[PDB]
Amino acid sequence: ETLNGGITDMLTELANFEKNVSQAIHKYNAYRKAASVIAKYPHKIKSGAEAKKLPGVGTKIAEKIDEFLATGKLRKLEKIRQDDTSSSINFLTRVSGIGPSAARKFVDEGIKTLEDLRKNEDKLNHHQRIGLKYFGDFEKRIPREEMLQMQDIVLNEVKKVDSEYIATVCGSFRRGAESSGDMDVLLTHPSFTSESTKQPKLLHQVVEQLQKVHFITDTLSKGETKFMGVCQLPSKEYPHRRIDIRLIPKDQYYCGVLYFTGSDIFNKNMRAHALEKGFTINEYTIRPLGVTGVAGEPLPVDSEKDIFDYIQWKYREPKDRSE
DNA sequence: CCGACGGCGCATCAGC
DNA sequence: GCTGATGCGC
DNA sequence: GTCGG
Ligand SMILES: Nc1ccn([C@H]2C[C@H](O)[C@@H](COP(=O)(O)OP(=O)(O)OP(=O)(O)O)O2)c(=O)n1
Ligand SMILES: *CC[C@H](OP(*)(=O)O)[C@H](O)COP(=O)(O)O
Ligand SMILES: [Ca+2]
Ligand SMILES: [Ca+2]
Ligand SMILES: [Ca+2]
Ligand SMILES: [Cl-]
Ligand SMILES: [Cl-]
Ligand code: NA
Ligand code: NA
Repeated sequence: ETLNGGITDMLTELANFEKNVSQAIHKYNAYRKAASVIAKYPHKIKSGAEAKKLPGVGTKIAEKIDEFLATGKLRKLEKIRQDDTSSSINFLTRVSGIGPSAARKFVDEGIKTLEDLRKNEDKLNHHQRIGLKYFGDFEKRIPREEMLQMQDIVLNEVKKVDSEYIATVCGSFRRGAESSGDMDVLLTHPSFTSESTKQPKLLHQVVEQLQKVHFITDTLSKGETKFMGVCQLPSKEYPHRRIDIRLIPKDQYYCGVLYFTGSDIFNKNMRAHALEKGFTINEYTIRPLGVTGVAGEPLPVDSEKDIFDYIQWKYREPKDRSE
């Protein structure tokens, strides 16, 4: 399969266990970070001591890598795999809206399967019912050809509402992925900027038009700057797809498109590197950290590249932000 | 030893 | 009613 | 779980 695939699968399994079963989010993030650095390491790891040189691999992961390399398994993961209760909780978190807390609450009350959830819809919130309704569709990848049909509809329909909107498809699509988990749309309008005195009421109008033409079929969440929902290409029916729309102040487009292009791991790595250089980056601003350790005033951003320059990173094209 | 760990929008929960 | 914490996801 | 202070 892959160089060190044994080790990174083992760390991913541990990560998922800590997140889904232990609800130990720091251990989850630790395992995820080690899995990522090892997956990038361009050599066959022969010992835990070799892995321990990598940033994010410590004593405990070195010891697991030693057990895994010597035995071809981890007894801890043997046991977790034996554990029906860990398995039920892991499975239920695959429903959109079910996290570790809901999954444990359900398994505690004997609700372990998709069938058990369908029998107990009164115990689900809206997001979970939609996640359940489209469980299969939401795990199917969107071929780039369909992403292009979807982009055509979104850009066409947004222009119908107001010719001044600019819609940009972000996420894996903007990084040039041949398939995407979902569709991420960044939206700007000239009347919505960082200096706007009142809450924008723009997103509702775009969501309404996409609902009116039956492209958007369901709503998971809706506020003034974020919509999360479900959409479907018109036709055998196409699968229902997740769609996220983010309305970002027009003058903060560079920070917005950097965030919304990802990847998630790239973003986490870039923001961590910013912190070590004395900056904090969010979807809106890059701010310097002062002596008191707190974010100062937003810095001028006149390009996507300016953000990289502040933290002294070589510019990466969207295609080079994947994992 | 210690606290930090990327940063945030929305829905729901929990408590006054 | 309200405000803030937690859950979940981007 | 790992790191930096
Ligand atoms: N934990 C996360 C998740 C996401 N994002 C940002 C970067 C992502 O690229 C973007 C959209 O999130 P998705 O989960 O849709 O990620 P992708 O579009 O990269 O992947 P996929 O093909 O799974 O949709 O949001 C982030 O900063 N942190
Ligand atoms: C992988 C080994 C673990 O590292 P972490 O601090 O999760 C622990 O050493 C296992 O110890 P336990 O929590 O006592 O099982
Ligand atoms: Ca190390
Ligand atoms: Ca889930
Ligand atoms: Ca995406
Ligand atoms: Cl933890
Ligand atoms: Cl963490
Ligand atoms: Na780590
Ligand atoms: Na998304």
